[PDB]
Amino acid sequence: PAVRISDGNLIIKNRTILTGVPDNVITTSASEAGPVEGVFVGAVFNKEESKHIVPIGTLRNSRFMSCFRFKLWWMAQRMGEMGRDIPYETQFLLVESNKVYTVFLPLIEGSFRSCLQGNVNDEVELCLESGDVDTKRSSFTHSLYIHAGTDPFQTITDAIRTVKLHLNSFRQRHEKKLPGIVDYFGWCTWDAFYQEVTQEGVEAGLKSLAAGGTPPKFVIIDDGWQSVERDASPIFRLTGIKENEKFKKKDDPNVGIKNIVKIAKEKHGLRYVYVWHAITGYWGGVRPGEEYGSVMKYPNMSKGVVENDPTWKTDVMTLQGLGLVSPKKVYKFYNELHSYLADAGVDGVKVAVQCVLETLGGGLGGRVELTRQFHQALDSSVAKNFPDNGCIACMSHNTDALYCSKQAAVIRASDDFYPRDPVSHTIHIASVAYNSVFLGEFMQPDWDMFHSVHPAAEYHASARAISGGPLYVSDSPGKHNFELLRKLVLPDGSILRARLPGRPTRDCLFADPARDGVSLLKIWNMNKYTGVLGVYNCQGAAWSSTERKNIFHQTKTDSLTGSIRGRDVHSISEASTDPTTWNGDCAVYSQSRGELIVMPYNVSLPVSLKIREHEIFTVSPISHLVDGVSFAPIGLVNMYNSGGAIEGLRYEAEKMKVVMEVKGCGKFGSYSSVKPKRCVVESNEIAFEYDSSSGLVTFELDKMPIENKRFHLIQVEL
Ligand SMILES: OC[C@H]1O[C@H](OC[C@@H]2O[C@H](O[C@]3(CO)O[C@H](CO)[C@H](O)[C@@H]3O)[C@H](O)[C@@H](O)[C@@H]2O)[C@@H](O)[C@H](O)[C@@H]1O
Repeated sequence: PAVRISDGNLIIKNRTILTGVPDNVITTSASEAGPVEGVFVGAVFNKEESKHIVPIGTLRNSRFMSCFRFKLWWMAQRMGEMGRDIPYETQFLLVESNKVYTVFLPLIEGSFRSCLQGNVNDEVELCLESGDVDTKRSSFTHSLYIHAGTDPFQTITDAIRTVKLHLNSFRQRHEKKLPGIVDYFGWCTWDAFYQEVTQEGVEAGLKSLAAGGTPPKFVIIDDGWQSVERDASPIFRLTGIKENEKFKKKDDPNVGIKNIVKIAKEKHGLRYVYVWHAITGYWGGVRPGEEYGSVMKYPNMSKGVVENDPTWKTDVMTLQGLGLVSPKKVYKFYNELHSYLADAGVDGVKVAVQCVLETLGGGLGGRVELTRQFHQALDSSVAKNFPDNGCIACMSHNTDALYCSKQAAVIRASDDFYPRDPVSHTIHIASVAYNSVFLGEFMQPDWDMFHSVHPAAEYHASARAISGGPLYVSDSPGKHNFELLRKLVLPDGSILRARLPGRPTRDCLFADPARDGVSLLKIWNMNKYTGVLGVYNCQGAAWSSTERKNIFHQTKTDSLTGSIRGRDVHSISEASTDPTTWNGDCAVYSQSRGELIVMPYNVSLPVSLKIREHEIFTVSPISHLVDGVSFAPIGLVNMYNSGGAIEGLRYEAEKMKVVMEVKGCGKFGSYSSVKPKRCVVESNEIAFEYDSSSGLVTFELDKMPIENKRFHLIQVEL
């Protein structure tokens, strides 16, 4: 077929990937769909137990990259050559045999959830768990899926499709409705006030940002608005669905969060208002009580999580427990909550603490069946009450939840932005890129909030710009960098969102740019008519396998050199108006240096960077109109994702004309191999500059497109 087991070996296009597959491991190419290009894998065991480890075979001398849970809530990256290097809790694994790429998807099957892990003998072990000592099983047929192909990202997509067609319990990213917040700049209260947020806090924040010319059009009222109590650092539990004191106008206390929602929308011009809540109500769940059938439960410890995060064994939540709402009443709980919120004008929720459900499998059906039931009810309640699909999933990097991700369309792709922890910044940019390789198959990644005023602001902000996801800050009011923010946000609060999850280049997939001391991390994305490439140095910090937390670690040179090729933007062909006849030549524009460079296909351009430095490049395919006349739009050169502005593009070779639809305002740049005769913006000739040495054509779009008539129409005549 292409992937087979014969002898005791796993073979993929005649390369031996695994040796010593034990005889009880069985393959099958049947879903109901039904023949299938890769292979499903499970095993038969002697006894009917609620857990199994089972070697799959022995990995040696094949580069792999993995996404593995280093906390319960979150994944990050790990590269190796050998089985022993594969961490506990590995949820996805990609393997390069050297040309050919292979993906391993441990899956949910019935009431069980797989992940991978390695042992010291270099075996890849599958780990099946029901997370409920009463749900037990002896055989498994479809608990890992393996599939190969020649394009690493296409390989991943095809494999997720195939898993989707087996399970029918989720939708791929591209098939879900994104909520409208992804198109606008936002503000999150969380880093501004933490749990001490108030409604006066909210207003001040929306005011200062609008003052500086970059207005948020959404806001996330983060953890802090809910009514909660300790029992009587002890844990808080939800006492009501309605807002605490800080969100009732100080005058008519019967008016609640409706007040701040109105202030934000009518007074400060926001389109969307989102609020935070745990999947379980609050951190300690809901106060035990017959209303929602709430009952104290204690997180069960699974071996792999505890192995990577030892501190989870003594977390507030583990030791003090949570009031878990009953599955029978969980819809009721979310509907009552969300109906209150929505009928107050709230458009969406940011749903945190999602992974706990896996630990509360209790006597309730297990990790998979309880995660399902809660997610089914959350969705129903979201589709009823926030029907722009206003769900942001946070702290949910388990396959329990990803494989029943049917509706929700936006996922935080890492652990939090930490303004005060200097260790975190490089790790953030790496965890976000690597997890988006796999998380972006399901939901649109969210690179999380950041500070415009921070030593690492431009580092974080460039990443946000090229992430594909919502762009927001969590600034405290008045502490803003609007020179910075205008590179991301147009006068009306819109952004230049790229189309895909921001991901590492083919080049970077198997080299760990946090740990190897040698490579720069290159992130790629696409717009309609350009690509875009971020280059970062994210070296010298990472999750330690020994210390089991984020540490700094030693780094040899200060400055690393890599290189950039147009083809590093993996899908750059899609931006060409004529892919059949395109030679591969790209206009590359260094957004930070201000320089335009023509890059023939093949040709490299070196890039040097110290730790925490970055460079963003817009990559536009060059169109050859006639011999000597070549063109490629850049977009808005003083914005990070400059190419996000070009909504339309057409070449008229017969008349020597480029016609463009450009959104936004500010300086517009293009590469032209000859000086233009004219540039025209809405039927009016305009002033432009040309640098004959580089090709750079430049003029000013002075104002936002007028109307109600969304784009500037620009003709360039050559
Ligand atoms: O609480 C609001 C915040 O929750 C989401 O997750 C934060 C999570 O909490 C843990 O971080 C710490 C540990 O003490 O708890 C608070 C956050 O409540 C601190 O900021 C600490 O860093 C945990 O270690 C984290 O891994 C976890 O992400 C977060 O996604 C949202 O930002 C939300 O505002």
